[PDB]
Amino acid sequence: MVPISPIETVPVKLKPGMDGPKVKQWPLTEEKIKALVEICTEMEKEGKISKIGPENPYNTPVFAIKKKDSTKWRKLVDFRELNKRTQDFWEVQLGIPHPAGLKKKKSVTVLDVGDAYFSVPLDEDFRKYTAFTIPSINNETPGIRYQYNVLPQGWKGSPAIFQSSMTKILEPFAAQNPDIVIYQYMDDLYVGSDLEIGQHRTKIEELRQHLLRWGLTTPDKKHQKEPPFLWMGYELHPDKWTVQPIVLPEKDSWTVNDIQKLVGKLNWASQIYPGIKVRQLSKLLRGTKALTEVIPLTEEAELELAENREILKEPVHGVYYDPSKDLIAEIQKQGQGQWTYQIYQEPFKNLKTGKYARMRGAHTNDVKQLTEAVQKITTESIVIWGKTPKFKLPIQKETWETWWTEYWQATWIPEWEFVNTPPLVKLWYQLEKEPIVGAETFYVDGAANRETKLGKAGYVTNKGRQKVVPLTNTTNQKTELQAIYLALQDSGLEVNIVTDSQYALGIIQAQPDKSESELVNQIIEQLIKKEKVYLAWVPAHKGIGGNEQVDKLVSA
Amino acid sequence: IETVPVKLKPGMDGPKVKQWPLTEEKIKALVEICTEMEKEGKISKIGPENPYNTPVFAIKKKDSTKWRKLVDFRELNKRTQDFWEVQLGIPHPAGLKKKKSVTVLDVGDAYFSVPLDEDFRKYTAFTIPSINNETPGIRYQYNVLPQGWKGSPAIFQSSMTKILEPFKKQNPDIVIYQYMDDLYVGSDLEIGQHRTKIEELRQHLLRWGLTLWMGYELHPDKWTVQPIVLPEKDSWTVNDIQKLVGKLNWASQIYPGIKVRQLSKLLRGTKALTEVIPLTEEAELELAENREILKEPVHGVYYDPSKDLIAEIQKQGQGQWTYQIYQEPFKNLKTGKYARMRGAHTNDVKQLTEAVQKITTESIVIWGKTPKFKLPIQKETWETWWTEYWQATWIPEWEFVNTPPLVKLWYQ
Ligand SMILES: NC[C@@H](NC(=O)c1ccc(-c2ccc(Cl)c(F)c2)[nH]1)c1ncc(CO)s1
Repeated sequence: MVPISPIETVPVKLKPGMDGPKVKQWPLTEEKIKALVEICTEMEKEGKISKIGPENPYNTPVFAIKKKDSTKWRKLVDFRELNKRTQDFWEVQLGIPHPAGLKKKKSVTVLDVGDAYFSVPLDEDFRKYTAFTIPSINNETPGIRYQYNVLPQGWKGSPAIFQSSMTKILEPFAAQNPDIVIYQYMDDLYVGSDLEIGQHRTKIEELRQHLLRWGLTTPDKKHQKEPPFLWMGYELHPDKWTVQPIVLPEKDSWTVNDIQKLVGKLNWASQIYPGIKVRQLSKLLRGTKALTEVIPLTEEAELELAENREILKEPVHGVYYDPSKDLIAEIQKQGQGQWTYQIYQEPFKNLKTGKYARMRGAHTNDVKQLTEAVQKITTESIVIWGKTPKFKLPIQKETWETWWTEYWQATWIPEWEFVNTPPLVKLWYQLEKEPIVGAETFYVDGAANRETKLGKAGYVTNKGRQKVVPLTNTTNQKTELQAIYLALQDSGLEVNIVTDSQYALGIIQAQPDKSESELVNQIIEQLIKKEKVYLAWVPAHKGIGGNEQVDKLVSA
Repeated sequence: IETVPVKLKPGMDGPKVKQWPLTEEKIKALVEICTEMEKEGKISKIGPENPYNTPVFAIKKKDSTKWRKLVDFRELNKRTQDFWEVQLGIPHPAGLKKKKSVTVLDVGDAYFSVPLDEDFRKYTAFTIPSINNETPGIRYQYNVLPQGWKGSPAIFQSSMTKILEPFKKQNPDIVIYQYMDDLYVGSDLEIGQHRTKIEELRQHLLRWGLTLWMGYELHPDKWTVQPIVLPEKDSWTVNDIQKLVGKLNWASQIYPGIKVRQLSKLLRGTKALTEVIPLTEEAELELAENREILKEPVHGVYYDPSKDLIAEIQKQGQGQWTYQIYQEPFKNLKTGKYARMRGAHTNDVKQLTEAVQKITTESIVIWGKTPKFKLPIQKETWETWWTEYWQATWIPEWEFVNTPPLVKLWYQ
């Protein structure tokens, strides 16, 4: 016999201040009990488990399901209360590799390590908490006791303890086989080279034996499944990948376990299919908290789900990632707060695509949306390729410079270039920095009465132009805005406006180009038509001329 | 050569903080750096029975082109048992802020000779990440004391004295202070003669090695705190007086006797904004009186080490930034202005990031503790880029400001 290198043990404790499991074995039917002793007898014959004595006081239930479409019984330990008493493990589970980040390698093999799990030893001191009882026929004997000597099915630490074990074993093979790549995700081993398939299948044997030397069993013959794989919802081919086909469900009335298996099945499509949109189906959800409630589909949605049955019609595939060439990202303003992006290295061949939806803000503008999407694509690119793509963006360099130089916040986007494909993101208006000579000065003001909700809004000016309008069902904040709207509405192309509304400055100094408040929208449309606007602020209740002889006019 | 027992505080686990994405070159550089620190016994691989994590990343420090390893120990530091066993922590030297010059010396290089308490190393866990989540992350723990942990100076505290008792006794003029992995060295000397007493200490820190090569030169006596001034004009427009009354009105929240009644009077009516208004003698009086009040400092502005320090920053444009430190609104403990030439010009976030660093240095010197920043930046933009420009081995706390203040003008 050639001896096996033993696999070093991971120490495992319970959680601070916890006993071990003490749960009754459920009453099993008679034939179920026959299958478990059958299973456990060969398992004990393999060093996997071992009988225990009448001391071991911990117990985990164990069931048996029939492997459907097969007469072979499937055993099953239920470790829930043991896991609840097991310490926490380091979790590499954070990240599922994205197909677009895989390099194109000439030859590729996947091997499923569904087995070797049970070859990886378990911490001796932790074996005795894995105890379970095989109950006996008619309860006329004691149950047959047992504990695990290797990593047990569906246990907290088993995927973590297996992964680290596997990585230790794989370091030296990789290190001395730098002409190949080996990725390590799930219980699956990804291997790949640019070697021709003869020297590729060579090193696949070599690693098989290298894994033997520790006790790990590899599918020697050709694995039934070979690339192309449909894997984790994608379809991975030798020159391309795409999403695993997923049609959208059909409903006359859409419930909430429906619109969530439709905005979910459509968020998936958008990572390779360019231009997928999901807004008029996500409003019908966040304004609802019932997993069976019905909502009819809005007028804007039933033209949108007819667009999502219109992109998901022809094959679009992603390509694989080529480190030699530059990463590009391109964005398009898609309207109504939605943004669409293509990440690629060569024209027309997309690595991946996606969308961005505006944050549920109160006011907004196009540039802060574009800026926020760049930051998403940037973090997402760092994750997938380890670098930031060069950006091609629908904004003139001159516009970006006006924006960030005058913006009150610090802002920045990485290296980028203007792509002249409309709709271009632009600055719709710009406030003056000094007062305008020759422009009429409108001192504006507003107030309402909290009880009657009634109020007034107006201006007086330097040429004696005045106005006061009465308003019903309004607030101090609403009338302060309305005052400004009036002044814009009745002024020439150039205008100085005095307000005391700290509420208004704060809205206008955020430079929105679109608003939830339709009042703000009209101010915005008034600003767009002006040639120059200087908005000055003065503090209230100082009887500041404009805002006295109009503070005394709007509260009268 | 024996460890000093460390605990966390009761009812607190170790830090379990996610590692954020790193670029390929920053991963490549952390790998080599961590492969030397493995050979030198400074760190050891760990396994998944260790649940803890603390982010790590990579930088270049000032006027050096070698990747350095930065470990954000912020969350461990919150959870680490503050060391009041023997001494109640190094008091702050009130004299350090009053010195013609202060040089900052990186002494972190010394921390790696002290062993760390084997019970406690599980708590310093960190992870080099992989691109694309392909291979699992490379996990290490610390063996020596970690640069960036608040315990490393606290524990080197006694042992750093026996290096510096020769020098402190030799130059009892000098003040010498340690925050984190930095040594702050202040003298009232002439600057040529202050540099010499520094190089004196570079070599005196080589002698101890037998049993860290450049100089950052603050000047806490070439800065002070910042008065509110009012314009001085011969003619005033209506706008000029509206800005004035606005600024006086704001400053009245700070300085009590500020009055705007006679200047406001001039703003009666509705004249054109660019129209010159003559000041009434009542209004010239009231302005002169306000100018007075603003020459005194604020009365009763006392630091209170039981409360937090807040730092607000405003972007003034053209590479100019303002800031205020305080504990209670309008009781500023320091204010200031940072300015350009420093890889600025085209990248606000580098400016903001450098500005956050200078303020935190000034803050260590004045109080030996970092303030909580209020940043005029979108969270998402800041979290994406700030590490690309960070150079210091500590990290302050921050939140984000989303409403444009009116006050930008007043501090202008
Ligand atoms: N032999 C099939 C086996 N593996 C795959 O299908 C598969 C396809 C693609 C990948 C993969 C791609 C990238 C990386 Cl980085 C990686 F680590 C793995 N794995 C199984 N999948 C699901 C099963 C449930 O029964 S079994």
